[PDB]
Amino acid sequence: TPWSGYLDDVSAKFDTGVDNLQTQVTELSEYNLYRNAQSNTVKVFKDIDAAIIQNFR
Amino acid sequence: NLQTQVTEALDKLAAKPSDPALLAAYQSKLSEYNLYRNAQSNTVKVFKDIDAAIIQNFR
Amino acid sequence: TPWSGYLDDVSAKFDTGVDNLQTQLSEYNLYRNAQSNTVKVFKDIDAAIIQNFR
Amino acid sequence: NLQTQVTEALDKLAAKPSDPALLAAYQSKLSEYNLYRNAQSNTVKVFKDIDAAIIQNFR
Amino acid sequence: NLQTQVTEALDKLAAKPSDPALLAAYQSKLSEYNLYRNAQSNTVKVFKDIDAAIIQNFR
Amino acid sequence: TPWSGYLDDVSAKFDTGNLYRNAQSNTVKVFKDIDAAIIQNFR
Amino acid sequence: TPWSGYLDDVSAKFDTGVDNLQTQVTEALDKLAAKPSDPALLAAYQSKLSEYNLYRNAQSNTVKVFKDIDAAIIQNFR
Amino acid sequence: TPWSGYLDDVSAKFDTGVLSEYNLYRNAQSNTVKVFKDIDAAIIQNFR
Amino acid sequence: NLQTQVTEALDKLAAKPSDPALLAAYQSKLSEYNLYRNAQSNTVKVFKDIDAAIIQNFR
Amino acid sequence: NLQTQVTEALDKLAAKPSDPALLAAYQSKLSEYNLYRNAQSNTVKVFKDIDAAIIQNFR
Amino acid sequence: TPWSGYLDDVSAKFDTGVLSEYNLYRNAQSNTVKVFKDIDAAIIQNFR
Amino acid sequence: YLDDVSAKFDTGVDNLQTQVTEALDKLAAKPSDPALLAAYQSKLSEYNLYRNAQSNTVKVFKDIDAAIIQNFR
Amino acid sequence: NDISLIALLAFSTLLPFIIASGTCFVKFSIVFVMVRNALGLQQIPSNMTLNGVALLLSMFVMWPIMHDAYVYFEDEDVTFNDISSLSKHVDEGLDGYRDYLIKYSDRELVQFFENAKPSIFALLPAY
Amino acid sequence: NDISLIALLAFSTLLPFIIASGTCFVKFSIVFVMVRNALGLQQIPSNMTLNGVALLLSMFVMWPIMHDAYVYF
Amino acid sequence: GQAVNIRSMETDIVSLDDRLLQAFSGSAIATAVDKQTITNRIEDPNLVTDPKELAISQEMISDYNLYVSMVSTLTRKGVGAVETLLRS
Amino acid sequence: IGQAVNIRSMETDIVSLDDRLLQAFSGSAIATAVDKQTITNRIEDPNLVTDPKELAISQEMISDYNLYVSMVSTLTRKGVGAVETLLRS
Amino acid sequence: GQAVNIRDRLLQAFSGSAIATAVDKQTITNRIEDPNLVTDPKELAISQEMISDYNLYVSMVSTLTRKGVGAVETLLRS
Amino acid sequence: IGQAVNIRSMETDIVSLDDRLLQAFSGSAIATAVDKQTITNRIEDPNLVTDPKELAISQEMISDYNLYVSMVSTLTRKGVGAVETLLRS
Amino acid sequence: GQAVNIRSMETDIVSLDDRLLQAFSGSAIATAVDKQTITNRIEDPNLVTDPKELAISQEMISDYNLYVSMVSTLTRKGVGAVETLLRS
Amino acid sequence: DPKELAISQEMISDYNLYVSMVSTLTRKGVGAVETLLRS
Amino acid sequence: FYALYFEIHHLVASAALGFARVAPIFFFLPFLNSGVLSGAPRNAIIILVALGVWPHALNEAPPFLSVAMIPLVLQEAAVGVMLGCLL
Amino acid sequence: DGQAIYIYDASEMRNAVVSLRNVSLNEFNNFLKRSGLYNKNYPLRGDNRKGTFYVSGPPVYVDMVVNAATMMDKQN
Amino acid sequence: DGQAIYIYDASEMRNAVVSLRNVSLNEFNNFLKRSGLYNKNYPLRGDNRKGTFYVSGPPVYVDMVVNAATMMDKQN
Repeated sequence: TPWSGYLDDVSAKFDTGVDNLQTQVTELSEYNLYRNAQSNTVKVFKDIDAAIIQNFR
Repeated sequence: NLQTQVTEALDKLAAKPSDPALLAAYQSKLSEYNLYRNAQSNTVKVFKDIDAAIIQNFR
Repeated sequence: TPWSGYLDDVSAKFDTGVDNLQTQLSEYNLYRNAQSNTVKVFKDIDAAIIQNFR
Repeated sequence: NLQTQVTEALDKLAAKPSDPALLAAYQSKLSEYNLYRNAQSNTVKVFKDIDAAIIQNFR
Repeated sequence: NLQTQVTEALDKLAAKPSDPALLAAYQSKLSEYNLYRNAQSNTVKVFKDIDAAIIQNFR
Repeated sequence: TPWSGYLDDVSAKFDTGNLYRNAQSNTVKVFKDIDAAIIQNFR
Repeated sequence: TPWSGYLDDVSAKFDTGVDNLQTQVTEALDKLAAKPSDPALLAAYQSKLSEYNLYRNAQSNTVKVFKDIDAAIIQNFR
Repeated sequence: TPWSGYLDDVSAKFDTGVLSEYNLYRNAQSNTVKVFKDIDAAIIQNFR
Repeated sequence: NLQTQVTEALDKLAAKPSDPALLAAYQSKLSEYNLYRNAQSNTVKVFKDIDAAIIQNFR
Repeated sequence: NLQTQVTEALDKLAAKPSDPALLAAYQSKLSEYNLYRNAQSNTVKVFKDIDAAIIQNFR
Repeated sequence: TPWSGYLDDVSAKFDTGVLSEYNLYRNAQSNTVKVFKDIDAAIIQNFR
Repeated sequence: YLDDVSAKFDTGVDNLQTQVTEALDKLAAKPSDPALLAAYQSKLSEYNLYRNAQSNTVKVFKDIDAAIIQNFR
Repeated sequence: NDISLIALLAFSTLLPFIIASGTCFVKFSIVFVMVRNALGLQQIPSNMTLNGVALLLSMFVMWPIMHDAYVYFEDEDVTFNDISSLSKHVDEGLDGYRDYLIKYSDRELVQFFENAKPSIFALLPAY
Repeated sequence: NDISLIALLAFSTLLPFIIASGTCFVKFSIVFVMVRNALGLQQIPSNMTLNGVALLLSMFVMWPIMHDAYVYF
Repeated sequence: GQAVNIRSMETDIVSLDDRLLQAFSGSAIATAVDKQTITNRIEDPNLVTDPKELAISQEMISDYNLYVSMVSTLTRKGVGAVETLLRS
Repeated sequence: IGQAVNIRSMETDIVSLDDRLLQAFSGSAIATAVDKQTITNRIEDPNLVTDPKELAISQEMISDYNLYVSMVSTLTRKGVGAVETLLRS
Repeated sequence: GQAVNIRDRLLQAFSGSAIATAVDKQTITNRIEDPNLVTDPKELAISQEMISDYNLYVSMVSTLTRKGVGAVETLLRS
Repeated sequence: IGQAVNIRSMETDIVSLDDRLLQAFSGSAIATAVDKQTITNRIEDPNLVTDPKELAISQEMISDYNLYVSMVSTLTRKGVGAVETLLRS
Repeated sequence: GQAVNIRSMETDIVSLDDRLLQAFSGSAIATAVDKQTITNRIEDPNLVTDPKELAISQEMISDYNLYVSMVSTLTRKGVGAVETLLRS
Repeated sequence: DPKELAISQEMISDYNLYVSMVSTLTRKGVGAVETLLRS
Repeated sequence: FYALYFEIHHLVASAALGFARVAPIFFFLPFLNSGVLSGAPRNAIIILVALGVWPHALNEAPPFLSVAMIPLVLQEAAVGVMLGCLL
Repeated sequence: DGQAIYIYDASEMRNAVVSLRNVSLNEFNNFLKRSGLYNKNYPLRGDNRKGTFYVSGPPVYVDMVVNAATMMDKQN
Repeated sequence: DGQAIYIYDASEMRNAVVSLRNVSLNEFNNFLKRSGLYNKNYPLRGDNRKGTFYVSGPPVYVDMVVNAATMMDKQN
């Protein structure tokens, strides 16, 4: 099956939340900060669970 | 029920990733959920450790 | 309930402290720089106690 | 079968290491596999440790 | 009573976020409360761990 | 063989599209940090 | 044999995904440094260095993410 | 009684020193306290 | 014989400590040697500990 | 006694925050005190750790 | 006597070595001391 | 051994520590030449790579020996 | 899975008392020293040895019922989704031992004890 | 200086086998088992307490010898 | 969809050993399913991402671990009491 | 958020040592049940865990809860260990 | 190209468990002397299992031998 | 900076044994009680925590308290174990 | 320069104690002057601003750290070897 | 040093196991003579 | 500094065979048996007596190394019970 | 079930209640009548066009209806 | 319940209270009346157009009302 996790759901929300922002920059600070906070938030979601997998044992 | 109001603020920033007031409130939300989750993770761990300490002492 | 907490209070303190700064550029730049700074401070000073629990 | 779609997304980024959507999806893949591998390591480890504790008790 | 004059300097910068002397005094306040809080957190921890070490020794 | 990147492609849209040298020299440093900070968020 | 590992796999996977960036930035360094005022040459090498900096940091931080998981296994050996 | 600390004192060396004279005045004053702030964060980590 | 081909790559970076390709390959060498050395140290350790457990059981 | 000649160069820059030679010497003082202070903190820590390790071994 | 380390000696090499001349003389000066700063700030984290 | 992994960087370059000193002797001699600023930035930036690639390899070799010694017990 | 290992380890711990009481070893080691007291010798042939010759004999005859315990329990057909059939499964595993105790114990004493097909826990002192 | 603590803890671990051999506890323990055996009593007076009463006299004599070691060291 | 089974089955016991044996089967069936349902939660890689279902899978380990550790040491004491009285 | 304290610690006579121990057990199980439900209601209210001042308070209630039950565990362990050596003799 | 080939009970038990611990010792020995297999994570995980069941095997036959010879002394002293 | 020292140690011959141990116990309990206050009021005083001159001293005293009480713990444990190995037999 | 004595002839000893006492006095004076010779290196300011002297003192810190723990576990194992014989 | 400490890492541990093995056999060795003399 | 650990480590191996030689004299003698001597200080005596009488030099390596060890113990016990029945 | 005759005793009857999302009860009953597994003695109790229902019978009939309902609703 | 007759003694009756969010009691009583699981001896006690009610009966009737009531709010 084509599999997607919750981290991918977060990154996909920046793809489905925009309508034509992926097309109209080809067709700039908007694309600067929209990709900035996307990586910063997926970094936070990368980190928040990683303390819990260590707290397993 | 914290995850509901987590899951209700990301989509309006997804539809408008240029509103300055919204990302300030969204960051104020998501760091607060960051403070909640590891607090629950650290607090169940001591309750495991002290319950394991009794059988390690009495074994 | 819609729960609000202390970081929501300190982030709204930047907005509700001024009257109409959100509706009326160098002022709003440093005003964001201090608003974004103080939440980086406040997310660290508690998280040191979070790792300092166990 | 996660390692298959791990080993299939690095090569298109290898051919094009400047696409902004692709390396964002690649990091969203690879950090998630990072979250998967130590989770499997930590979960087999406890199943070893509690099984070693029984022979430690009964020896 | 440190938290009082912590909670007393944020409101004048909130009402007037452009005075250069005030944000200098506000940053000079908040970093000192930053130095105080983790000092208290680090100092209770040693008193817990060394108290746990005695029962770890005598068990 | 002529290898291409997509930072080679955005130069190719600038060729095939003194202010031209000021628009391109800034947008090439837009990618130079956006795609550098994304891979710096690995660790 | 000159032996290769999995970390040499992923690093040379970047080096086979790219083809000529180790010498094409030298040819644009040949070009722009000859006459250092041409607008079609300033952006030429400035378009070569940008992909060289992104590609070299991409081949670097991947190494650390593929390191620390294998550190976590060997830490979980005992 | 308002308590004073050392970061107040080093900023009290700076505040009594007095338009480009006033805006290069907040230039170095931002630098000195931000560089003085991290010198003890390592040591205060270094109790444990 | 891994330490030989470790010790043959340090000298060209010593003569040229500014080549970007060489330090990338050197880090690709040295982190893999880091993964090799503690693996051998941790694996001899279990073969000692389980050998000590038999005489601990039978003493 | 380094902190004395730290505390003696800031006041003349306070009286003249536009002399270019003074902030060069002041930064050369204050960064050097930065290099001294973390050196003392880092050097007492190992002397604590190796002294704690022996009792950790012998307990 | 004032105690002069190596970074005091390199600032003494800038001072004792002697508008657009004098400003760029500081422009090269304010960065070289931060360069000498962080190189010894790289050894110091590697003690622990 | 640990002196030799340090000394391979002092042997691998001939006299770079003196080459930077004579360079900044020329910089304090005549601080107004563009080829002298560019030569100084090309000679100064090689040093921070040199000493941080001196201190990081001994840092990673330190914990490797620390992993060896602690697995005695 | 982990309940099977604690149950086998509990059998290895209890094994001296089961062979001391439950099996036919008591018929051997009693009547061996009965001959020594019949002859009148006190320390000849030094009953540490005579317990050995009583143990190899009692183990030689108990071992075939013990071999039945393997071939019933080392198989892979133990997965029963309902817990009562698995309970009756391990009831039928010990059925050869229970049948042996029934063969060698008196009838009415067992039903007096389980007055408190019969339980293995009740016939054990009656054997 | 640090390994003086190693010499102290290593002396500390081997302590009761020195009390098992070096001191005069060996005179009290033997004669107290002998006064139990000569009376014909086997188990009583429960020699776990007879080790204690034989130990307390030996400590009562050995204390001035061992006390000068602390003030000297 | 979901599905629960409302009817629980029961059987009569007459002796004392079967009361132990139904605890033996109830613990072997408890540990055999709880060794598996957290591994199926780990092997499904959508379940290893969300912190909500990470925190419930965090506490299911501690529920399994304290239970099997409790039944180990109670049985160690239970056979220790048969050990000492017969050694005397 | 508005509190109350009770000031009477009553005294009932013990009729035996067994009558004493039942009070000492019931007096300690209430304190260990209440403090753990205090720290849970502190956590489950999320506005208490986001403030800096209340966190060192919850740190203190954690470290006291760990030290209390560990001190009664090792003491009861050495107590029954003191019983076992005398009974072995 | 990869290839594949296809093919007193105490006196057979001790001989059966004799090389059963030897080949599992050696297969993780040349697993760890081969440096390609210790760098890959999913080869590290199956070696982590291969260590752990190795530990449970020789500890199980250790303690079960100990209680096996532990049942003879009490009956023999009687 | 205020210091004080007493120089002549009290010393005599007591054939009594327990009171020397009582003086050793009280001398250790008071010296470990005065310093837990001295480090605590150094840490709650907000002037001392900000000064880098005072901070170098503050890291020292927490190590001197740490190594001291851990030394008495390990010496006593070997001490009470040494009497255990002779009396348990 | 440095010195090496060439002939380490086995001076036969009446017991092993004089050898242990000379090894203990041979190394207590060693580590006592090391604990000074790196601390005074830190305490002089001219020694610590030079990176060249600084990584030398980093080196001697890594030697002094690795040394005492190599003597520590070696004697803890020696005591652990002798007590398992003497316990019996 | 990574190869020299590793070969001394085995060299300490195997000789420590050998000295414990030779001492446990001496204890069961003379203890078997003790019980056979009590017979 | 490896030989300092090896000198005590060759000794503790040499005393085990020294224990196996002189242990069944402490069972035979009337003023040294287990009826007259306790359990706790017995095994301290039997080790250091054989350490004071062991014939080879202590710092040297013992020649015991993997020759034939289980029958060597039955040699030293058989000569020990011989010396017991003569003494 | 068209192939064999299973016989249980009366104290082994188990029951369950399931909930379907995107498949109706009348369509599942038209599947059971299409296949032949429809049993008029132990029918399905629920509303005729809704999503939740109740089933009770022998343990081979209940585990069949549950395993085909939660694998048919996931496919649609 | 339409297929079997269950019998328990009087000391086994269970109680339960359950609050529905997006369905009424009069809409749930139609699910019990139309499907045939209605029982006039142990009805549902509550207000007719609300969410909260009270049940008490045999342990197979109580577990069916709770499990079939909390499975409708996930569908509506």
